[PDB]
Amino acid sequence: VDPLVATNFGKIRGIKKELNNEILGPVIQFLGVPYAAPPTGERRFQPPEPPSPWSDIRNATQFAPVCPQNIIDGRLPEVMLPVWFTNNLDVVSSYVQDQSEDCLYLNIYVPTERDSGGPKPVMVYIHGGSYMEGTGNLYDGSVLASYGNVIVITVNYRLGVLGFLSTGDQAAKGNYGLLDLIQALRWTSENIGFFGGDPLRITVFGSGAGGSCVNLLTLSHYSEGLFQRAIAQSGTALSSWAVSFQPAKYARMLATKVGCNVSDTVELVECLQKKPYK
Amino acid sequence: QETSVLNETLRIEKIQRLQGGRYYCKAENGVGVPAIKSIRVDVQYLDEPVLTVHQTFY
Ligand SMILES: *[C@@H]1O[C@H](CO)[C@@H](O)[C@H](O)[C@H]1NC(C)=O
Repeated sequence: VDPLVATNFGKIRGIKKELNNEILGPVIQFLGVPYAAPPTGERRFQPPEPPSPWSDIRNATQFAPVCPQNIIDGRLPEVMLPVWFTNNLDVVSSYVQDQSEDCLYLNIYVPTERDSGGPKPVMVYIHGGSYMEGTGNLYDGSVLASYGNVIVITVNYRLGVLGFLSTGDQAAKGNYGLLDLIQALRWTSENIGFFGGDPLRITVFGSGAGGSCVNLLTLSHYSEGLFQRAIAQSGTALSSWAVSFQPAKYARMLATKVGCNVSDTVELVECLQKKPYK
Repeated sequence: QETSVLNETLRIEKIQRLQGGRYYCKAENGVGVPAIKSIRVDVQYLDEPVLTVHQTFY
């Protein structure tokens, strides 16, 4: 009916969803749930910070804005993205038309029901085409959750420049997008129990660059105890496009393009932090 | 080409690519084994070159 759950950060209201299938039971959706603080201002090109609490009932009945991106045939790479994505950009475009730098939100799909009893497993989907675009909002976990009797989570992390820019030194260490994912997993571990999830059985899965993300997370000590299993579909950490080996090179090209190319890498990053994300 | 000429001299005027190949002169008289000698005629040439071009992440 009216799905309300109290988390460590406040009360959240969900929304019931019926599936177009008579055997599948309905599900509860929590859309636009903040799992970290907005990466704006001095928090741009910086690790994620925990989200701020709220005292009232926060609504989670609609997707939050997606992270900044330009997929309107803005010279995207077709060889890396899934064919279903590139062959249907008009529909895909509708999912990312509403953008904001404040985009660190996740979505939760909870089944309304089987056999063995106890806390249900949590499956966290990590999307990714080329690290520059996309959103977890494109993947409805309703059926997977309802059919398998598991909790499904989709995550939105900082993309492209905002999520991975690195100067090759301490000015900008990069991997902000990965840190958001780690932070999202942290939030899940700490709050999914309130939704009936098992933090001891968290599985991360993703396809394409999303699959690359999954493997990279398994090589980081930051993932210890966070999750227990991983599923990597058509994506690894060993492919040519999984990692950026010349971040500094591209960081300066961007800076030159926006008038921020100074000798000092620290001043360069501060200059970028003053620029509009667009 | 099917080219059997009874002549101690082989003559091909205005030779062509195809007229090239290996020729053998056979000589017999009844006494013993016929005499054979081989030679490779290697007609040479250089036609006009053809130049084509093709266009072609991101
Ligand atoms: C042999 O051929 C040459 C030219 O090919 C000709 O002048 C000559 O008369 C011929 N003689 C005989 C015996 O075949």
